[PDB]
Amino acid sequence: DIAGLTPCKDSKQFAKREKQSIKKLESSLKLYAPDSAPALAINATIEKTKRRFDNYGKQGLLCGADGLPHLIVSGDQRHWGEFITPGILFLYIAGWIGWVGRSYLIAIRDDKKPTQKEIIIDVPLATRLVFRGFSWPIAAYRELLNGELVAK
Amino acid sequence: SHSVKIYDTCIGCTQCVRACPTDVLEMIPWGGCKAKQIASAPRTEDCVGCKRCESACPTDFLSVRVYLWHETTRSMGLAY
Amino acid sequence: PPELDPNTPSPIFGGSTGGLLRKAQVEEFYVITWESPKEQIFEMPTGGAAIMREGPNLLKLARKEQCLALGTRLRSKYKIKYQFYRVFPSGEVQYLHPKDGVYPEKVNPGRQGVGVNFRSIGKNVSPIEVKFTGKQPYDL
Amino acid sequence: VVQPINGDPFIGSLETPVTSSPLVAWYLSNLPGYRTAVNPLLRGIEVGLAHGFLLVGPFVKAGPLRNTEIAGQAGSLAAGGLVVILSICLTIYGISSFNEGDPSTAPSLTLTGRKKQPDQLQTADGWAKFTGGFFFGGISGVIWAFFLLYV
Amino acid sequence: ALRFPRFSQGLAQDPTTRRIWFGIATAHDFESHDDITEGRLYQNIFASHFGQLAIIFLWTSGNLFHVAWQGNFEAWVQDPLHVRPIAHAIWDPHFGQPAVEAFTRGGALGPVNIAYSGVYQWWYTIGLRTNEDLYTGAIFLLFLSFISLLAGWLHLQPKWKPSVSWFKNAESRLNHHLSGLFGVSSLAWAGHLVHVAIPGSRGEYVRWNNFLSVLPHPQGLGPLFTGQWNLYAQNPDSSNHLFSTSQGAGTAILTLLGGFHPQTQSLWLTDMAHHHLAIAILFLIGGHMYRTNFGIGHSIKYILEAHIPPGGRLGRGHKGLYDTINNSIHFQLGLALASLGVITSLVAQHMYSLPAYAFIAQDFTTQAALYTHHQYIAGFIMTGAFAHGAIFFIRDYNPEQNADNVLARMLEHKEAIISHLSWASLFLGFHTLGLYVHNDVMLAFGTPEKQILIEPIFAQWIQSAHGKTSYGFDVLLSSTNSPALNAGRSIWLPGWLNAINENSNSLFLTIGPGDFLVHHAIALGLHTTTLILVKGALDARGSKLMPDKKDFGYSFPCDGPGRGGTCDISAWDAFYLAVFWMLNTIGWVTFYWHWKHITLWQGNVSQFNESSTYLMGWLRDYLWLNSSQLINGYNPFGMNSLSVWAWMFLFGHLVWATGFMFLISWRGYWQELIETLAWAHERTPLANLIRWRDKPVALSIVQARLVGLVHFSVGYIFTYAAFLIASTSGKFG
Amino acid sequence: VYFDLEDLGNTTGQWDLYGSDAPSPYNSLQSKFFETFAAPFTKRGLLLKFLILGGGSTLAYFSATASGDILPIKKGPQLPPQLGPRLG
Amino acid sequence: INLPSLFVPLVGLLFPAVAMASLFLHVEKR
Ligand code: CLA
Ligand code: CLA
Ligand code: CLA
Ligand code: CLA
Ligand code: CLA
Ligand code: CLA
Ligand code: CLA
Ligand SMILES: CC1=C(/C=C/C(C)=C/C=C/C(C)=C/C=C/C=C(C)/C=C/C=C(C)/C=C/C2=C(C)CCCC2(C)C)C(C)(C)CCC1
Ligand code: SF4
Repeated sequence: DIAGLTPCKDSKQFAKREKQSIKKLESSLKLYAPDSAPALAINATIEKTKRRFDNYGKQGLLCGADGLPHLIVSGDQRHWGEFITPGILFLYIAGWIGWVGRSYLIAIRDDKKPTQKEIIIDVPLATRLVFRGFSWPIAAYRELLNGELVAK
Repeated sequence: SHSVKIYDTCIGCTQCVRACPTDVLEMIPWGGCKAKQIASAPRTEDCVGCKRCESACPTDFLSVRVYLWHETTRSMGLAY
Repeated sequence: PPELDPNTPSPIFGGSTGGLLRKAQVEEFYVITWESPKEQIFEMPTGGAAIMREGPNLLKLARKEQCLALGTRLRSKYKIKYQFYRVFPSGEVQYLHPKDGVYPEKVNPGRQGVGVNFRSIGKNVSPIEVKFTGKQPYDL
Repeated sequence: VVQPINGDPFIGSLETPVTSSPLVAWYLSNLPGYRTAVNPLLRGIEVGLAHGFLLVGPFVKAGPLRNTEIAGQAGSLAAGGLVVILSICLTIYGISSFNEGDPSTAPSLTLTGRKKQPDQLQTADGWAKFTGGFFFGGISGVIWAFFLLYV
Repeated sequence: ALRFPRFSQGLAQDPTTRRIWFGIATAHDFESHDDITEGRLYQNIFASHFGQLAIIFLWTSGNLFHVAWQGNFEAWVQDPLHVRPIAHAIWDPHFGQPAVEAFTRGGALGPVNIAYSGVYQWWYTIGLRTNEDLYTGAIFLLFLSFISLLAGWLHLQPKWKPSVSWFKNAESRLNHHLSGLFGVSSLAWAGHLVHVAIPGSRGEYVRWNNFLSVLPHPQGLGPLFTGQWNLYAQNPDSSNHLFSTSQGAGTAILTLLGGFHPQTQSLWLTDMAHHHLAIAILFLIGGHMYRTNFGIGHSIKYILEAHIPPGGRLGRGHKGLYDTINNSIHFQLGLALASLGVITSLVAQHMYSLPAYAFIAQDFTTQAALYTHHQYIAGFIMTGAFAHGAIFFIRDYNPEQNADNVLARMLEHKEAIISHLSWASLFLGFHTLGLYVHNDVMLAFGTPEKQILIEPIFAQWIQSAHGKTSYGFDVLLSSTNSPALNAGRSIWLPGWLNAINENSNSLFLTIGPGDFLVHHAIALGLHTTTLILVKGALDARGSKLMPDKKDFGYSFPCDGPGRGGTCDISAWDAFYLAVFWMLNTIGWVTFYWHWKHITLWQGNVSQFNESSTYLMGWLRDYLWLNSSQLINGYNPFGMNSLSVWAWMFLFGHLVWATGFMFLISWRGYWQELIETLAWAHERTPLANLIRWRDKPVALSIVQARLVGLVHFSVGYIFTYAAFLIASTSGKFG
Repeated sequence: VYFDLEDLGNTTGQWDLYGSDAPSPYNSLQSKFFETFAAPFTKRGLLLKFLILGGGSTLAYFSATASGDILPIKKGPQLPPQLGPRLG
Repeated sequence: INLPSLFVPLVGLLFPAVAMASLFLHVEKR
């Protein structure tokens, strides 16, 4: 497959790793009575371990000789969940934070003593700007097109 | 000996003369600023180069400048 | 006309390890004088407390900066006036401060400018323009 | 008890029972290095005698052959070797410090303040004769300890 | 101007110990001596180069001499894979008998050091066979050392002193260096490979006494002059050739085979002969570009002046740059150091992966020392390249004669440049460290399958384009019908495809997630180190915190505690800061090289592929695992030949840690302390008699930064070299 | 009054602390022995030639003839040497 | 051994001592 890898759902070392992991937890599980709180807890970890390994197999993750998932970030369309997609989400949120942050410095920049709203948040003003971030791509592109985004 | 120089942006506020720990500087009459005085550095052989004077100076871009230079037992501040 | 230098008494001091060393015998040293209205404890610039005598007061010191530091403290705390001198190993004395009888903080006629450049600092030439001359940009 | 040095409270020192006591001032004024009017050559001979004799001890008893039969001879050679190198330090110290015409840089006054002739140890020839005595004294002092210990 | 620093009365008149220190430290900064001229500046440099050549020749001469006199070269050349090569004898009277035994190795009759420099493989590959061969080589280099001193002395005599105008004849020096220094030397070196080295590899013995009567090729020069050049490639060595024997020996002198001699695991001599001949032709043609005395050729100044984009996006382009460069020696040395730094890394990268020397590929410790030695040399050289860029900006840069040109325009937008390096460094640091820390936590929590393990797909795709099949990408030379594959099938591709797909050499090693992470660590180091250095150079003339900085020169302690504080504000301090970052970067690259190779050599790359994706893996499975033989070079039970490296290993830790003192505690603390020692000395009887001639003073602010940096760097290098050599040689990979 | 321009030596305290000008208290004939036997070593220029060359030659002799009973480095290796890690 | 026992003490004891003594006198001269 890509980069000589094989799907984690077909990988023997991946399956071995799940098995060695559950066996590790079962060595601790056998210390405690089956109704006990530690037994329930170790069992909860075990089920979560099983959910995790089946989930990685069903999502299409490729595995190396090590039996571990390896991410494909090249652009390949079978692996957009490994970089492109969470990355678009990161840039959307990161731009939201920065656009809101700039909105607040601009809103207070002509105030009397501007550093006063920088050490003591004007929370009412901020609740009014916090949702400007939802549309930062359109707002930032618009301030660009009409000389408002960068100074000369 | 260190070099000390005064530039004509000096407003004659005297703050460097008061800061100086070895009396390098003095005020002299001048017609160039409202205070009608400017600093001067006639005793730089006693100058140690602490730059207390630059710390004192109010002008955007120092009117008094200290250029550390050849060391002597006076500039090095040695008592031995 | 600079002040004189006799053999006035020194403050009351038990001695310390902070005083003159071989430099005084071989290079130079300094003496500060002053007149106090009364006996009083003050701090020696070399560490510890001494008692100055009323009237004349002579004090030998190793450095010029020690003199000015003590003298700066005499004007501020004790409101007394002071002078000091540089003494060479040949006995030659040299008056130092206040130079022209006037403390350098206050303008005084007769003083000539030393080191004054009649331009703003940012107008110094680039080092390349004074290379292979013996000058720095701040010397022109 | 603790007085200013020679009554001057502005000299950088003190006069304590360690610096100037009747027994201290006597023993220090009796060492060959404080015999200001005696021959510097004979000072160095006593100095070299005392030191070269002292140096035999640590070299022999702690050297790399301390537990062998070649012990006394090696540390003694190492002791004389230390005297040889020290005599070069004493020599170059004089060549750099004192010139062939300079007067003694020693104090010309006394504790009471009277004028005496400075210690000619602090001169070019006075140093040259002192280090010459140290070298002769140090070699024979190494041998004298080597004589008493393993002969 | 009457004592020690004869070139600086300013320092000669310093009454303190500072005079001696700075006299030493400034002796080679000619520009800052009393009454230097432009002429004297060039002349001193010129003679100083002859002295540097003399030392280089002298040094090589001793290496030859010591191998011939005390080494086992003649036994090594008869069995190169079973003889540890000897550097020189050791004679140390501090040794105990167990140290004398442990260090007696090779075929030697006494304690010796084993050579990790690779000179045996080098000298053997190029034809040296006998201790005599080595002796006359050493004598010849001794002669060259002497001649270099004769010319150095000569050209400092008034009759032979060259004029400034001669040192600035750029067009003539380039023509001569390209065609002659580079070209003819390469052509001549191919002549040596053809006449001596290649016959040596085929079990013949060609020396000055017989080389006139033996043909390098049975057809003589006939094929050369008739154009029938293929004849010289005709009958190449067999892939079963045994080096230094006639077994399977051919007669070709110029080939293009690619890949490796299968027994020696190094490049074919007939390939290297062809390479030096080919590039020679290119240098010889290229050295005819510039105008000299004959009415043809280019003016470099005119070429620069012509290269200005119509449209103005580079302002005045390159106008003025000829004299900016030709009149500034720091500009010239900056370009020299920058270029030499790139190619020193190239040497390190290419020599480990395409070794030229027979039986060096299997001398694992040598390959480790050689790669590490050049990457550290390259790092230092790169920092000097920017440091002299800074010095150029202060001493030599003329704003008015560079007005609006590409160089001035760099100063105009320094904030853009610096803040983007800052951004790139911040991006790489947050994410590279963030990713390693995530993986560590996943390992900590017993969930390694939750690591982030990004495949280096772009580089793997490049390896596949080169013909490596490991990844299934099937591109270009990995394809079956690419025109690229078809064009080279008949020539170098059979030997190349073979080498690149052999996974037990070092040609294009297989890479996975571990190689991804540390390459971004490396990009972090390159970006941050250049940030320090570019910011240092571009602010050298001035910043808003110190707009007149150019008036203070390259190195000054600071500008005092006013305006908020100004410690470490000079361009010299930016260099000083960058050295830590360069040492960091090369550390990362050399750790990586070594750990990738030691697990290769040991036969389990998987130890690296798995333990390298988190940082506990590096600490435990690289540093801690590989220290066990080294720290036992001596123990309560005895010692062995690893004793030196165990001692140097700790020595390196000690020098490094002592550096921290000069770096963390600053001057004023120490000046006051020294004063109480001045007092104590003048009040101690007997010792009163002795007096210093130089007043004791604490070191200077800048001085301490340097002394600390030097301690730090020295211990850095000695610690890692001791570890590198001991860990690799204690097992041979 | 510890200040005096005519006696700058006392003002700065240039006193001999323990220097005694008492005459030589030595065996005066031993003096004639020490003054004539230790005499050739009293020229610093010649003594430096002597200590440098005499020590250099002596150091060279002792090191050139040092027996194996003293120096392990001259005694040499006695055990048979062990091979290298890769049959080296 | 017949030459190392000569040059090792010469370059490691004599030469540095002669060099250190030489440089001490040049740096201290006036
Ligand atoms: C309004 C917030 C804001 C915005 C829009 C930016 C924007 C930028 N910064 Mg800056 N920065 C900020 C805050 C901000 N910064 C703060 C608080 C610091 C101090 C830690 C810095 C320190 C910093 C450095 C050191 C560098 C940048 C750089 C940059 C540029 C590249 C992106 C980058 O490196 O991000 C980097 C962001 C950070 C390092 C930290 C900022 C993240 C904080 C959490 C966001 C602000 C939160 C703020 C409290 C919101 C309150 C609003 C509320 C009242 C409504 C870009 C112009 C780089 C540059 O110049 O490239 C050209 C660069 O080198 N910034
Ligand atoms: C053919 C004529 C000729 C030749 C041969 C040279 C040769 C040289 N000149 Mg030049 N020069 C010439 C004409 C010539 N010049 C003319 C006409 C002028 C006046 C216009 C000058 C003016 C001049 C100046 C002013 C200076 C020189 C200098 C030098 C030396 C540079 C230092 C050095 O060794 O580089 C060696 C470089 C090479 C061998 C080229 C290789 C470089 C690559 C990067 C290395 C390749 C490494 C390779 C892989 C090695 C394998 C590994 C190895 C272990 C085997 C070199 C000897 C400098 C010097 O040192 O003066 C003493 C100097 O300051 N020249
Ligand atoms: C072609 C190579 C080359 C050349 C010709 C120069 C030439 C010059 N450089 Mg430059 N430089 C270079 C490479 C070069 N450099 C490199 C590679 C770097 C990176 C380190 C630098 C970094 C650099 C800086 C930061 C500075 C210079 C300066 C100078 C000038 C004078 C240097 C001086 O007097 O120091 C003379 C130095 C000595 C006589 C002794 C120095 C000893 C060093 C510091 C420590 C050695 C440690 C050693 C390994 C100890 C081993 C211990 C043992 C146990 C192993 C001169 C113009 C200085 C200058 O004047 O510019 C204005 C300056 O400040 N350069
Ligand atoms: C667990 C998830 C995770 C976490 C915790 C972080 C944490 C961080 N990232 Mg990262 N990143 C991630 C996932 C993550 N990243 C993914 C999946 C991607 C792929 C898209 C990236 C791509 C990425 C970039 C390209 C950058 C970061 C940056 C940052 C830092 C500040 C970002 C920020 O919001 O400041 C608050 C926001 C601001 C201060 C505004 C300025 C910064 C944002 C990113 C500008 C976005 C708009 C702009 C048009 C898009 C970039 C254009 C181009 C360069 C791509 C911070 C250390 C920034 C950084 O390293 O700065 C030095 C940065 O530039 N990250
Ligand atoms: C391991 C030690 C270490 C670390 C982590 C750094 C880190 C950094 N150095 Mg530094 N440096 C060091 C040693 C180190 N240095 C040494 C020994 C020297 C020699 C004096 C220097 C000299 C130096 C200079 C001169 C320069 C740097 C620069 C940088 C930045 C590089 C860009 C980067 O990675 O951005 C990413 C930032 C980091 C990796 C810093 C850590 C981020 C943390 C982990 C995030 C914390 C999040 C968490 C919520 C915090 C909770 C804490 C709690 C108490 C509230 C970064 C801040 C350059 C710079 O500023 O570039 C912009 C620069 O110019 N350094
Ligand atoms: C690199 C040069 C070098 C060389 C060749 C030596 C050589 C030696 N060292 Mg060493 N050493 C060196 C550097 C060197 N050192 C440095 C840099 C240090 C400081 C870290 C030391 C610290 C050191 C210690 C602490 C000791 C040695 C000792 C020894 C001796 C051990 C041999 C033995 O067992 O006999 C032992 C031999 C004797 C006890 C007597 C030998 C008599 C000598 C050879 C006569 C010298 C005569 C001559 C006038 C000396 C002046 C020469 C002058 C002109 C330069 C041997 C002579 C040991 C030693 O000599 O014991 C005292 C010892 O204890 N070394
Ligand atoms: C070129 C550098 C070089 C280096 C680093 C060494 C290193 C060494 N030699 Mg060797 N040697 C060399 C060249 C060199 N050799 C040459 C060219 C000759 C033939 C003339 C010799 C002949 C020789 C003998 C006969 C012996 C050594 C020995 C030694 C070892 C102890 C040091 C010693 O006694 O030096 C001896 C040094 C000389 C005899 C001087 C010749 C070397 C040149 C002329 C001086 C180099 C000056 C130097 C580069 C200054 C540069 C700094 C400058 C910028 C200020 C040591 C491993 C000894 C040994 O094997 O120990 C076991 C030993 O017995 N050497
Ligand atoms: C500051 C300053 C300075 C400095 C600078 C520096 C230091 C720089 C560096 C720089 C550098 C360090 C850079 C580098 C670069 C590189 C490059 C530019 C490369 C390129 C490459 C290429 C292009 C390639 C390609 C290819 C491939 C990849 C494959 C094969 C084919 C080919 C070959 C095509 C100076 C002196 C100027 C002066 C002024 C100031
Ligand atoms: S401080 Fe600046 S302005 Fe005030 S007097 Fe001195 S120089 Fe003139």
